[PDB]
Amino acid sequence: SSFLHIGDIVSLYAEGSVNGFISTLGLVDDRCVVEPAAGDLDNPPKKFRDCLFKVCPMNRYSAQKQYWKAKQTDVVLLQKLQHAAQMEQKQNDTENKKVHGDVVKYGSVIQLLHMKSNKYLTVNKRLPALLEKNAMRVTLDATGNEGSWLFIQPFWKLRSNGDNVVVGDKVILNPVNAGQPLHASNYELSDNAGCKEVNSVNCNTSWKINLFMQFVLKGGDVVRLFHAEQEKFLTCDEYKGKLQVFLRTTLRQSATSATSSNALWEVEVVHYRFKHLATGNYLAAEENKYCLVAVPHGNDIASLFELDPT
Amino acid sequence: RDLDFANDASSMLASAVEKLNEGFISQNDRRFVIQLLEDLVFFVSDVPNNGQNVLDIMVTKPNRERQKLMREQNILKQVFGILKAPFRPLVRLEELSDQKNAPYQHMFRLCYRVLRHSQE
Amino acid sequence: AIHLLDGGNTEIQKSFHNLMMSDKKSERFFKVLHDRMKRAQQETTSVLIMQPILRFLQLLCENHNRDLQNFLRCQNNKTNYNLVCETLQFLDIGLLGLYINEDNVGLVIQTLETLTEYCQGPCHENQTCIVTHESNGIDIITALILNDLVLQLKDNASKLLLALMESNAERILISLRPQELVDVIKKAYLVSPREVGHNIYILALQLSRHNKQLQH
Amino acid sequence: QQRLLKNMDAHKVMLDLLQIPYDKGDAKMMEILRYTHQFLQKFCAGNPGNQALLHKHLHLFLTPGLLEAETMQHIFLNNYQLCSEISEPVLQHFVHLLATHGRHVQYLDFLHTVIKADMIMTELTNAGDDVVVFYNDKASLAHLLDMMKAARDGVEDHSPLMYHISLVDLLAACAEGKNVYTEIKCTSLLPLEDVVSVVTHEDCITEVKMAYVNFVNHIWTLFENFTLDMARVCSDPTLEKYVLSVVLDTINAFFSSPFSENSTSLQTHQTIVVQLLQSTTRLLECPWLQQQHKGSVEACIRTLAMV
Repeated sequence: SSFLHIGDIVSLYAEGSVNGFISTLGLVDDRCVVEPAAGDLDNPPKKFRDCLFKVCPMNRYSAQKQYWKAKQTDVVLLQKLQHAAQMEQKQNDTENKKVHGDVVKYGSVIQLLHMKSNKYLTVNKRLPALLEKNAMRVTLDATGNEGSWLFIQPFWKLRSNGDNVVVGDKVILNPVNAGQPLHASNYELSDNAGCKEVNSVNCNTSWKINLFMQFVLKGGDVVRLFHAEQEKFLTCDEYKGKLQVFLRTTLRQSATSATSSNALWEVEVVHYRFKHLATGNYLAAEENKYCLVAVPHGNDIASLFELDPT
Repeated sequence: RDLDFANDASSMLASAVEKLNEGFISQNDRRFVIQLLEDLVFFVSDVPNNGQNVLDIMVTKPNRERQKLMREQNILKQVFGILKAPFRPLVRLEELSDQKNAPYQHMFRLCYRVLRHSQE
Repeated sequence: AIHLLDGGNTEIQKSFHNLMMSDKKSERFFKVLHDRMKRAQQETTSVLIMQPILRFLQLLCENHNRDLQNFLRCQNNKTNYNLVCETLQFLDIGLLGLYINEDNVGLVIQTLETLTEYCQGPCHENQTCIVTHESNGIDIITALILNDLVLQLKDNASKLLLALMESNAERILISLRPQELVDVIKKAYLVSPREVGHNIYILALQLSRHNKQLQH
Repeated sequence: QQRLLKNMDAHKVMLDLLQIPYDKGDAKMMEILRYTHQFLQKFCAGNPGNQALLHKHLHLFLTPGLLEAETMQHIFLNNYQLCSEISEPVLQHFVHLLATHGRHVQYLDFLHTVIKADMIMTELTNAGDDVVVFYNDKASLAHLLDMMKAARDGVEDHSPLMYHISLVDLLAACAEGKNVYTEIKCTSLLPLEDVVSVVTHEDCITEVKMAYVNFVNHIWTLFENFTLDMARVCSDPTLEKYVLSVVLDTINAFFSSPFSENSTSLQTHQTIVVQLLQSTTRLLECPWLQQQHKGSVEACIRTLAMV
């Protein structure tokens, strides 16, 4: 429990009227719902990166709002409006950079943006909900019009107003502009398997942001294994039309700068297990005397590998 | 995040290429293709998603790792395959700008712009 | 029994001790205490009986009357009905600022005072019992110090922890972070808060006698 | 009026008349005693002072009889403090009177009223099956079926079916909370399989079905019975309210609360939890879908059709 420094990866495994992890299908899917069966707060599910939520300062889009209104509907003042909008955008970027690491001042106004969406989660003020009969729409906006960010309501109601919110403390997404805080879509979603959208209404449950990990060492994290023997890392390539694991012979002098994107490896624990994040398969070894290969997944017991202490 | 986005984009592009080479894509399919193209353009440019015109991308320096991944991850191959299939004959390049094939022309232009950005 | 001991009258304390030693009803007496002292731990009007019970126990152990303290810890009886452990755990029964309010502050002050009078005299066994207890109560005392009547709670917790180290410091230091201790001391400088801060400062010196970083 | 009567102290005269010798054998004496008991009950209204005054002379009013039982029941109808301090001797006397006389609805009703304001449940467990008898045996099942057939026109309100209903109500009241002892005793005396066989049976009556549901490999198969009992009224004066009053709530808890550590199960669960509330979709949005029915509509169109 510590002050929620702005900018840290966040996540709200809601445990109100229902329990589930709040996220979206990703890509262009314009809907934010929960996945009760996907995972648990105490039992995090796979694809942990899907929960990446960066905390950013409230967006300022006054000149941006004026420019949008002008675009919707003069020409002479358009250049001045564009210049003012550019200045406002620069100011907004500066403000967002300033709050980096800022403690969660109970009652302060911030926003949470999904890394996959790379946009601020906002609520459609004058828009009905996609499914709920008597609710409003909400999606992820690329930039936002000051409605992207909302207030943090101390659902615990213990931390002092303005106090640095303890990470994991009971909080709710109080609607700054709408006034109706986040409400779990109890609707029995059929189109989306295990779907429970988030609306802007007056409810009695919410979720609290949880800080992510800024990665006898780190466990379930995706890192790269560089073989000091070869002074490089063992990546995977589509050689001869088939996936093959080999040490890349990079023609770049800077060995440490060889971020080929094929060095994606995930580590698991049991009582490590290596998963080839480059192709989504799992590494393994077989006969040649022996050679390394990739299989669909590490579920097979044969996928075991040994890490030796320095 | 960029790697995950690239993997998702590769899967979506493979599906879209298969659908296009197979048969027509409904209005929902066309909208999905347009959204995929927009997401790819945004990721490649790396610039904030402002109200700038789609074919108005001007960045200082693209993400070298992102560009390398896109080239290796068949993203460029995906764009090339989309371009090849759209002509083969799915589109004759003559009935464009006739108020009927406008979405296809817009998608082709977006793909070309994304390829050019990747060629930065 | 509470008005018979007002001011810690020693003679009536001795009379209670002699009655409980001689009269065979001892094991039953403590029962109706322990039973009523185990009717609020599980519950969390019983609290309005707990408060008199704790005032009464403190009065029996008042004035450093060690023999009563041992009789209230072990009793040298066939079956022992411990009450220092029970009151410690009941006190155990910073996610507490919402659970100590205008209806549970007098009771907690009574509980801390009771835990003090049991071992304020150098009753080594009872201090060991309070510290070597598997209920974290030693941790809740720290939480009380760190996290108007709040001033009284802080002062009583400081007095209890001072009592715990007469003739333990390492165990206490595990809970309270010395930097936070100095922070609360400085904040208390602004019952008046200056003396509460001063008592916390005396506790800090006593701890520093067995620590180095505090000395800095 | 009660204050004026208390000032007049007519309660003492009424008590004396009740205790006055009757010389049983004349219908006039019985009618007078019944009228006196009714008047005393009327004077035993919610006023806690009057209730305490009446209870003071409990010995005279604590006698084996229908009028006496009714007066005793009305004495502590809502007195929380008075009912809480009920001495175990009263419960023992009631149990002994029920055992001696046998099947009397008045004693069961008085016990049920007293229960709702542990000892009663313990005594009933000690009482065995003489009074609180579970018709779970196969021969008991045939007897229950015969009784239900005899109740085609209606429930006698005093026959064995009424006694069983009263016993079930008393058991539920004793274990209405989370009482481990009472719940365990009720489960021992109320096997789930018997409830599944009877309540789900076609001959099961609406009152009996409601009693069984309120009293309640069982929750994974009782969902089908509940669904069969959903559109019973839709497919009366109080038909629907017997089931929907509880049927959704606990089920929603089973779908939400951790008491059911089978959140995913066979098609009877993995599919019923996604189809059952659908058959109540019309019920959920029905023209009568207001209040508790509306609440279950919200809990079903939302949740009971999600699992």
